[PDB]
Amino acid sequence: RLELPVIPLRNTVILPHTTTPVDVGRAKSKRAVEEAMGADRLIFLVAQRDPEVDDPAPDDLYTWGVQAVVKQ
Amino acid sequence: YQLEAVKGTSDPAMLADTIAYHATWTVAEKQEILELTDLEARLKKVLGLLSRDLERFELDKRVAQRVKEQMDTNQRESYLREQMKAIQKELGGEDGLSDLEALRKKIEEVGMPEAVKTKALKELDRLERMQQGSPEATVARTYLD
Amino acid sequence: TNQRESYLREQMKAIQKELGGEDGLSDLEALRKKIEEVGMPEAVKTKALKELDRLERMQQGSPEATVARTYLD
Amino acid sequence: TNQRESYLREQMKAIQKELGGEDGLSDLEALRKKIEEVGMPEAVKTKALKELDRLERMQQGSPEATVARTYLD
Amino acid sequence: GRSIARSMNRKFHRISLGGVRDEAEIRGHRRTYIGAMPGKLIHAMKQVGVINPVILLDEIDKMSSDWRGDPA
Amino acid sequence: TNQRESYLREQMKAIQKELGGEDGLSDLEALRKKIEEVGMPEAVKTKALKELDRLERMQQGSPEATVARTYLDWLTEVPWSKADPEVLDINHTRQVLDEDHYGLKDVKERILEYLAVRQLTQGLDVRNKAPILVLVGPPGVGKTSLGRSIARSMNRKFHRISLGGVRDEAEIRGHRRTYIGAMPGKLIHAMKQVGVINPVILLDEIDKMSSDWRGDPASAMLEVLDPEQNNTFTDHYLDVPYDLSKVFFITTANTLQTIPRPLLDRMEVIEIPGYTNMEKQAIARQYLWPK
Amino acid sequence: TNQRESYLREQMKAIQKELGGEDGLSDLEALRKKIEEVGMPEAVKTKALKELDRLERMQQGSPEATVARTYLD
Amino acid sequence: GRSIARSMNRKFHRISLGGVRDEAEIRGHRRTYIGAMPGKLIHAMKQVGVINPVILLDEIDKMSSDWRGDPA
Amino acid sequence: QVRESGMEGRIEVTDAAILRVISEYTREAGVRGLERELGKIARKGAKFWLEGAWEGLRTIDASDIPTYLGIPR
Ligand SMILES: Nc1ncnc2c1ncn2[C@@H]1O[C@H](COP(=O)(O)OP(=O)(O)O)[C@@H](O)[C@H]1O
Repeated sequence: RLELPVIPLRNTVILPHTTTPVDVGRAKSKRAVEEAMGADRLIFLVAQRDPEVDDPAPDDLYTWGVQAVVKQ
Repeated sequence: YQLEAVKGTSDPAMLADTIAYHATWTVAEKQEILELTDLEARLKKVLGLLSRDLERFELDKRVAQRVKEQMDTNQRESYLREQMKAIQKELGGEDGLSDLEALRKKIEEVGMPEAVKTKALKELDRLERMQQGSPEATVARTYLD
Repeated sequence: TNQRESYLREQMKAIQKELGGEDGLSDLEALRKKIEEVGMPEAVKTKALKELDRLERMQQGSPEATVARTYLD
Repeated sequence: TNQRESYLREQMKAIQKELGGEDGLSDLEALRKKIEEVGMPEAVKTKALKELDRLERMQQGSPEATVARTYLD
Repeated sequence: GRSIARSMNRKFHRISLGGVRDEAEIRGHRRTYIGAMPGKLIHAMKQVGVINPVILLDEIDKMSSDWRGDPA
Repeated sequence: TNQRESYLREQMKAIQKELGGEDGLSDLEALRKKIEEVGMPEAVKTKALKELDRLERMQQGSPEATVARTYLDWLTEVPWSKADPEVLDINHTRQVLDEDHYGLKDVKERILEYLAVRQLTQGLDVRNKAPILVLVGPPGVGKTSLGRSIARSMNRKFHRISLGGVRDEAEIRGHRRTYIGAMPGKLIHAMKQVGVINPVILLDEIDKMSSDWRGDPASAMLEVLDPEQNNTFTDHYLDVPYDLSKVFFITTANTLQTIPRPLLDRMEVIEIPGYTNMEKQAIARQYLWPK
Repeated sequence: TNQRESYLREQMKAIQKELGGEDGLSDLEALRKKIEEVGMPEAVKTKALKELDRLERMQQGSPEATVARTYLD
Repeated sequence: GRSIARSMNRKFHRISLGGVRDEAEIRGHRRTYIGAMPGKLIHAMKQVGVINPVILLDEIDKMSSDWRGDPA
Repeated sequence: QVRESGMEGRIEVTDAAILRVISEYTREAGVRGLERELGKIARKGAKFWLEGAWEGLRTIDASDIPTYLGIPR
């Protein structure tokens, strides 16, 4: 929802109620990963577009963002 | 595991979203799926894309079997045809070279210049084609006529 | 390489001649679909194919050969 | 019909990739690109698919491939 | 005409259509050799590259018209 | 037997590709090398990338690789970022036209005015948006040796390209590098003849170009005459323009009238007569008889 | 290195035996020895060497070599 | 020219240049495949066996100058 | 013609000189001949400044007209 970090999903949105892996290699989204443990394991997983830069701009994000309770 | 991951579903969103993620189509079509905020509209759209990709599968599958059946019929047609070209390796090519032998005997009874004998041998390299009774071999048999 | 080349040469037979994509090499198909479309009397068809034979015994390099092309059209 | 014709386009590019093995994408596939995404009516579009199919014969020893290329231009 | 173009803020063009005698170079010439070419109208149309340009045509009073089609 | 003969045949055609086909790939690799040594601009590097996708041919008869590498030969051979340190002295030209020709002292000063506005350009780049020179006279006048005079007078290089016999625009706008015979007009052949990017290039007998061909090579000249478009000039064979603002073109004719209308623009007229019999003696005794 | 180029040449020639026509192709090898032994200038010789190794094509099936005979002779 | 060949002690090979139209034969023809024939000149200076023959260029006023390349 | 001349700020033709250039050189109802007049003025003045200014403001009055151009036509 609000004040939750955003992980740009790599070229594929995470459809709900699905056991999916979310991989973060860039340090700029690793900052949102480290903030995500401060968000009670509830990440506002807003996916970016098909092209994604190393420093992910929020303008490249989609208008639909999924929220996931982190299993591990 | 995509098939057993979508079995045992209570919620409609437990089924349809899991299936549409585990299915195989484009990522820009995800936006029209979610922008259709009614779950009936999402379910009908995902069903339509599933049917579209399934029909593409039957299309590619029937042309793959068309490729393998034309492979089979060209293989066996060529197999009977190489029984024919094996007789032409054995009996028919000997008869063509017997025509060339008769005209080469006429070469040694009138007497070519040896460069013309060499050219008879050269288009006999264009001839002496045991692999197939080529139209080039027919026209070089006319040449040696 | 030759195995996959044979597979794609079989696939192009399988997918375009069967379905309604294209009629193969459409330079000759254009050169004959310009004949088929019009419905002239067949004497003019024989004249068109005569000019076609004239433009097939040469590779369209004469100055009159392009006049023959555009006149065939 | 559209999901058939998409696959028909996918295999329609396959003959020009065989041409692009020797005579590469440099200008020829660029003309294939100017066939579609440059906006034209469907009569032009079908004529341009026909005109790609007028090509892909052979290019070493013919300006007829070049003249099909330039009318395709 | 250039002033009219920039007043209209659509692109100026000019082609010396003076002395042009040939519809086989204005409606062009159907080709089997390297070198037949479409109209200077067609060429100017490319040179603006826009369906609504401001194209001056030059000196049409002296329109020679003998052979290769009348472009009139 | 078929298995054995196919197995051996493929190996011997493979070695034939090592023998006949591989030399073509190696020579085209060497032409890629001369791209990397010649110092192309990055747009001309993009044309060299088009070359990299064009050098993949067994060349026999109208071959794409041979006329493509011919375009590469032209493009490397039209020079790149050479300086030609042109002496910015009108007086140097003033002494050159005297030392190499007698002259009427009635036509040299128009050349000097032209080179003056070359020396007083609004751009720091030397520009030619003013009308360009045209010479009209007898053929026997030393127009080409005046080209040599303005070569050495401006430290440039003069290259005898007699354009006056050239007729077809297919010669001028050389066509695509898909067929051998896509050969440019004599400007790229003289720009071959220079290894500095700003030479003396002469344009010859535009009255004597009568349009005996489809297409207008006078229009192609107007594409290289207007300095707002010689720098954007391509033919078919060029795709990134060789900029010809540096590549100065002097036009020169003999008859006043049969120059085409699309080339009467941007002209400044210079009319030279013959020589008086005393001046004929002078040119003979100090030049022609010593020659 | 030179004896390696030689041995690959008589395996090239050894496979010219048993294949195609040794008559004609041995004419091409003696021909190309005549081609080498007339005294070429070095640019002439080097740009003849590619044409020489292209004349190594078998004359009938690769008829480029056939006109290469009438070129390098 | 035969007397010149006696005098200069050189070989010659005369050749005929009347009514010849194509640089398939005026110049060599492009070797597209088998049977590309380059014409009279290369055979003519193939018949000589020296790099210094005298070459008899004959009836040159009888040209027919046209396409497939030019005699001049 | 002065921006085209590239000797700006230094050439200053008086208007009476301009009227005299109209009155002496060119008789066209167009203007391009007068532009060529002023171009010749600019060319000869560029030659004159090229060795140095006698004035940093070339007052081109009715006097110096055949000094930057040919005698009144
Ligand atoms: N004042 C002069 N006018 C013309 N030519 C001169 C003069 N002084 C010397 N010459 C020499 O006379 C020759 C003229 O003959 P030519 O070279 O045929 O002229 P072009 O080839 O330039 O038409 C020139 O090469 C030039 O070097």
